[PDB]
Amino acid sequence: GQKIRIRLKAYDHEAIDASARKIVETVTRTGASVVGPVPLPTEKNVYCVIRSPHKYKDSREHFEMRTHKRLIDILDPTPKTVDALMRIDLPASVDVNIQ
Amino acid sequence: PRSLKKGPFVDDHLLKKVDVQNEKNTKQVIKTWSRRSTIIPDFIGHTFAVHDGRKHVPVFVTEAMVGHKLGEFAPTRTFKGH
Amino acid sequence: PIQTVGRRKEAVVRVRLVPGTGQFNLDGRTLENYFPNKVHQQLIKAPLVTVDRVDQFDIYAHLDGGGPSGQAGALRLAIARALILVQPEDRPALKKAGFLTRDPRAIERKKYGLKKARKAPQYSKR
Amino acid sequence: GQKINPHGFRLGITTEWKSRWYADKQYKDYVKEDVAIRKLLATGLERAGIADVEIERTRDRVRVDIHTARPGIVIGRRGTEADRIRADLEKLTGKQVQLNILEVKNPESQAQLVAQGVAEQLSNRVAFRRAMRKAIQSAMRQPNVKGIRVQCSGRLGGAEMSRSEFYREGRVPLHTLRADIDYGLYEAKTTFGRIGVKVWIYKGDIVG
Amino acid sequence: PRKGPAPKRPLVNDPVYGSQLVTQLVNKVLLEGKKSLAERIVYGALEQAREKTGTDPVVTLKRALDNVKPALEVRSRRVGGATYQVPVEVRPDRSTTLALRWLVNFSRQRREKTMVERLANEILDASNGLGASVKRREDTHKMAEANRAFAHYRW
Amino acid sequence: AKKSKIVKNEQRRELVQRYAERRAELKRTIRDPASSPERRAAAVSALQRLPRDSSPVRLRNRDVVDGRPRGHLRKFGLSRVRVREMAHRGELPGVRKASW
Amino acid sequence: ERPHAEVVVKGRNVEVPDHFRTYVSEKLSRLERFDKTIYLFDVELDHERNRRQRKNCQHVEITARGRGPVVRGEACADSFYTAFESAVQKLEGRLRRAKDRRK
RNA sequence: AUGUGGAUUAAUUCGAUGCAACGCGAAGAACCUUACCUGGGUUUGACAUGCACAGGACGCCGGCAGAGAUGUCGGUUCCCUUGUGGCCUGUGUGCAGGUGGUGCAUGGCUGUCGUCAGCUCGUGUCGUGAGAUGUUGGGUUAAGUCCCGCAACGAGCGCAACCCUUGUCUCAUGUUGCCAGCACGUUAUGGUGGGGACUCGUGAGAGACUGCCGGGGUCAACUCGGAGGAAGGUGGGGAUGACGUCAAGUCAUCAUGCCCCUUAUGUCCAGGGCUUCACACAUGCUACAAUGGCCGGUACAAAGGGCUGCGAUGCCGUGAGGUGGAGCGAAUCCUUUCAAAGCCGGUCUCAGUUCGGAUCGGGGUCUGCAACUCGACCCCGUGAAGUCGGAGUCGCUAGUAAUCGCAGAUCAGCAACGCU
Repeated sequence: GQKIRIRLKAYDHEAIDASARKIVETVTRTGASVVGPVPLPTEKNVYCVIRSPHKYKDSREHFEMRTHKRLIDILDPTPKTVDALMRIDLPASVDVNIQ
Repeated sequence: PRSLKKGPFVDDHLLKKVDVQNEKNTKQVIKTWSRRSTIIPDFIGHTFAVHDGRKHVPVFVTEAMVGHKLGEFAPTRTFKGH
Repeated sequence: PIQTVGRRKEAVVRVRLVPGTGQFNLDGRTLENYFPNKVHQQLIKAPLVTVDRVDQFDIYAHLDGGGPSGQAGALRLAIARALILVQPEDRPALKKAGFLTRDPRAIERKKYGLKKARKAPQYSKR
Repeated sequence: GQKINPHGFRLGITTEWKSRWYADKQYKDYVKEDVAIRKLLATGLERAGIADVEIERTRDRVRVDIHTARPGIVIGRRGTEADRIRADLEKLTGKQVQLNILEVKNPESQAQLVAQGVAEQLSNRVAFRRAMRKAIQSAMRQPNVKGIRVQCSGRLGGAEMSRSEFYREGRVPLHTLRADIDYGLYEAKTTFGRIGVKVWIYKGDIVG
Repeated sequence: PRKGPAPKRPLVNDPVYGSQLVTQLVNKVLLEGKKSLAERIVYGALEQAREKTGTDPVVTLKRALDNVKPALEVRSRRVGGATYQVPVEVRPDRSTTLALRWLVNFSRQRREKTMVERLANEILDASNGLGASVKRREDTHKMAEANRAFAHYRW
Repeated sequence: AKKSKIVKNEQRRELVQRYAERRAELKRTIRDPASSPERRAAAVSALQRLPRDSSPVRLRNRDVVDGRPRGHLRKFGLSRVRVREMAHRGELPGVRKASW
Repeated sequence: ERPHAEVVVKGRNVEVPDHFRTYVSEKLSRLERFDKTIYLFDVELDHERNRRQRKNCQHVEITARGRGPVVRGEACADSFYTAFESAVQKLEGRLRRAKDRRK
């Protein structure tokens, strides 16, 4: 058949799962074939830092910017559904690669 | 070491000045500010001088001074002992 | 089908335990092809040693993760758990030597200010 | 490093980010945009005090939000100062500034606003005793102030000394992870020099 | 250990024979975590013993342990301007530990071009009653005979 | 650091953005193959005619807020001090204190 | 080990006419005279350069090696002499303590 | 190998100072950084803004004098709409700036005693008062955790615990990864369909609560050996700094009260330095060998990095290296289908040695405009000290120590053997 693949990127797991359910819903609204957010890995961009100025290199701290990622493969891309899913609304925290 | 595909580092100032000089055919003491310029055997005629952070040093040239930089012939630090 | 797992410090192995002979096959090879380490062989054998059923139950493995000794402990673990699927009645005599537990002892986080896990820099007093 | 910020430590769980977006190559860009934003904001308006500043970014929209209990001082009443704000924000080029201005509910259980008001009182000509005491009273008479700690420091009352004396009341268990905490660190001018202020406000727990 | 001891470890057995004195020995010669290397060194030395005296090497090893395994040893304590040594009975665990420690570390400073020879022939020496291990054991017993006088502290 | 020094690094970025766009690139392109006119190019001696500032080695990743010319993290694009301070104020997405 | 007394002279920023060295080397041999377990002596000259001093203009820390414990003596005064002699006395206090705690 | 002390020095920028500094501020000092020195220009300036007066073009692209700063021709000579402005040319007026001083003027941030178990308040009773009481005394604890009798009754900030990671299991979840049951490619192979079954990556919840046993125990706590379990007696390690001292450190990350520069301690410029050494102190590694040196053959980990960049295969070079670019914002692709110890075969046969690699003379590579002070790297020859270490000291109680190698923030390339 045919596919259209979405790769969702975020930092909030609650919200990436929220928009996952929302997008799966809006894909289901057309009776169009829907699969689900497969549990695929997440990057972890990590950065160690020192706390204080001018000395005390032994005291440090860590920080960890994760990257929540979800693949959603939509089968049966009826072009009505395609141009509908082109026009979902979301808040700011999530970004999406439509390919 | 200067790579060979790049060739030498002969810098424009003294390269063009010494073009002018050998086309005058005349040789005199000539000052320059570049330690980082590499040496050609075409310098065995002229006398070059360089600055070292305090003042200038002149130096006369010899056959086996080729492939080198002029800073190698300037004393940059003085250590007479304790 | 019969399938159980073994994991020791990032050393995972799956197992097929069949009622045949004791034929060992470990990723296109056997226990005498890999593992030139006899203490490791003892580990690998200790469950069948325990039940006295050495050469009563074929085993087929797929090694991945960890190094040889981690893989070894995971192997013997999975073989014992498969024997428990064969029959649990022998289990409370296997806890008598405890050849059944996952090794709850993994490598440690490396800390800051120091040289590794617990080796501190030389507290110099000059 | 005697006590890290409860906001920065509960950030993973109980308190929430002040600038929500997603970016990969534009991250550096968005942060420098954001700091130039907030700096021009505070440099323009300082007479009524900002309570919170939040930002969000989208494909093309940009949502900047500013909480302050006294809007009429801050905003263009006719639209003057708010349009000035859009002007600065278009120089910095957010390009679609849906500037949703908001007034908070409880000016006396808003930690930063309370510290800023007390800091202004100090910076004018005043002592710190009555200001601290009345701050405690004004906060604690309201419902949700379960515990407070108000911590004033500096050359207090002109005493040429690095001093530190605080007034608290109630329950301030900063180690109670599940509970909402509000923190405010604000530094105020004075004739002699600069004073610091910190305030912790405890608020119930959170179940969820 | 201001609160109490911890249990001593669940030691392994020898894979081949069934005497954990062997693994005690290999763990005490173990050097930079090379256990299988020390182990093949062990097996080679033991096979030398078997092919050089026609016996099972573990028995002659027990023989050498019986030779050098002390009962009485020293324990020091600084008291009153002249720090005293004191005789102490020594339980089996520490006895065996110390005997094997002597045996290994004095096999180390021998002159055979190779550890498999130094070790094995030192074992032969301590077995049949000649080695530097036995020498140091006698030195220690003579020291206990010396400082018999100070047992009465009872420590 | 200083106003003047931040201004000068900003100037140098403008120079580089101008001239390493194509001017300080074509000489590299032609002078990397061994078919080059190096034997009579004087393109090396011509790259000596361009300003030294044409080269990017003189740049440095300074912070945008302070100008600390050290301790700089390209992902945040900031001095480590300001990095600490932002993540302390909870002003960067999904950033927090972790363990493992 | 008598010229083995590892003098370490130090001053972060103070005008140092060459007699501080004389005074200090001699005031160190002073206590070399009666303790033979000594390797290093660190000697430091420091100064707060604050307007309206709190009667602490010059400051001195001295620290000395020994077989096991080390010796530690701090003093503070308005000039070189009061501080050096005071630190010398405090060294002697530490050292007398240690040599009474030897036998 | 690096970091300091002292002395050289035209300049060797500044600070940090036993515990709590010395592989420190550095997470990459050739120029740049850099704050320091010789020499040159600048002076409302390297970049702005408030005034008015004289401006309508100002820049940018190439040329010349020039170490560069800097001054100078050729081409750019606006859109407003009559009131003036974007803009920049000057004139000076407000000036603008400082890495100049006070961290004992301040704030903020941080280390430290110390992740040690404590430190305080209410109201009371006692005391003329400073203050006591509670918080004393037994059991008991990792601990002011808990119980019992009492001028104390009560409480907070703490210790515990809801956080993360790991340790086990039920269900789903099916690729960019597994691939047992099946059919098809066969030189490289899950490589392709096909099964989500085991793995599994990501999330939710049960599981440890002395849960129950019986003997001890103010019968209270507190324990002693059990079952069951993946873990059992705060599973383990993490995060977390009670009030404050050391006037702890940073006016040079930053912020800033006060004092000073202003024709200059500001400021633009190229060269040089921060890598000087008859020495001292400290941190580490590489060694003093047969568990070892050398060639060749065979298998596996975790793990992350990536676009005006990571770079594959082919071939050529000894080998660093190379046109070239497949594929790649990346569970795929570069990341050999990812390694070193180790294993198998053989030599070296205990000695300044096939140990060890300094050190130098030359042959060369890459990046950078530029490798002399001053960069890393391969190759040839080079072959030094070192034959197990002094009085004392340092770190370590389990997946620890000791050892092998990998990966990387910073970074064009580097002293990175450091740090994580």
